Amino acid sequence: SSLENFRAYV
Amino acid sequence: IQKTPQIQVYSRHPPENGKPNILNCYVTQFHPPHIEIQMLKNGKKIPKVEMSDMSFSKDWSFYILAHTEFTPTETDTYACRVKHDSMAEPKTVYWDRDM
Amino acid sequence: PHSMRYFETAVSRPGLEEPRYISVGYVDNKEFVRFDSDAENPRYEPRAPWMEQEGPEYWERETQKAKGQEQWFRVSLRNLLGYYNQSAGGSHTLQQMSGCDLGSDWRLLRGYLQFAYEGRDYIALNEDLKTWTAADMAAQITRRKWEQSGAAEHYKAYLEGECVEWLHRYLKNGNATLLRTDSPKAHVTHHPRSKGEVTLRCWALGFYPADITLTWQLNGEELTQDMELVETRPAGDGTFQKWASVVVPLGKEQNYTCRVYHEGLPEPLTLRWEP
Repeated sequence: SSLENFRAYV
Repeated sequence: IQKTPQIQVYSRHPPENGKPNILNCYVTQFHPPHIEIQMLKNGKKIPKVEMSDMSFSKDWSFYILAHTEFTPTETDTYACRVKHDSMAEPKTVYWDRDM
Repeated sequence: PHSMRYFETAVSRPGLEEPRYISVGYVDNKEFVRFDSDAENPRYEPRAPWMEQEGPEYWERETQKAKGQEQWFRVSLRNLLGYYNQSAGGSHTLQQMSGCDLGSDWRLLRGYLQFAYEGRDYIALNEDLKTWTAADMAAQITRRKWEQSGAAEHYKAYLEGECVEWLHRYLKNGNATLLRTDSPKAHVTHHPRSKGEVTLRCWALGFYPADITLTWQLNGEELTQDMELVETRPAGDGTFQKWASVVVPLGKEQNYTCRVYHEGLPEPLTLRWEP
């Protein structure tokens, strides 16, 4: 099950 | 910053003249991902060459496998031609049945 | 030991606003799923048969996640242009590795999260899953931003929960494929090299998994230095190939022996040049 990244960008 | 592909050319099964086989061209250790690969019989581009999906390994560098049906013979030559930005010209690597 | 990993890549395209996004999942180093934004219908696809056991909801939920990942990498890619004062046009790459390791005690050994820009380390979540290691000045900007926002708590929660759970599931579901071996088929060849000297090459073919050891020996002693070892390569059918060669005096080949070690071998093979 893949990860959804935290909504803070690089 | 750019990385030069490493290239191995080799058959799936041990080669026997006259026996249908699979030729592999395995390209690793490259960046960026964009690359052009041709497989050649007697210096002529082979039409149906299957290209694996692109991946990358733990050191971030990309890899891909090209393959085609081929029947090895005594006189026919086979090669992989690889065009990548880390190189001034396309690198051609001959299949050697001993490798 | 066991592992799950997702390897993601977004590539910036000259003349287009959307990046090429590709995501590949692995269980124990074997690709099991895949998403490519270039496909005709962009969705996650099974890449190992034991994944057909998942119903349409799974693929729907996974596909939805990827469209979120597409946008995240798109924006981040745009941000990195600023940090490095990089020109318009150009192609640029952003990559992500994430996942977990399980121990022999099937317990979470470690979680992973790493990013690279232009094929080089950018930022990484440290083993504690609390701190960040920035590789350069621009990554310090991202490290500080992410400390100030509690980014790490989100990733930590994924790595210790969802990742572990599904890894157990996949290991159960794909048990008979994942835990299989194919032991090497091995032989020795003999070739000309130079005046009074020959190469002995020890082949190992058709083997799985990829991990293997080939060694050569003369007079009871290893030849670590003195031997050529190719990089392990896929045969194309799920199996792998490797060889190891030594340059040998002509007439003294029988004195040399090759040993092959692999999980599918209870006792290691002993091979010799047979004229």
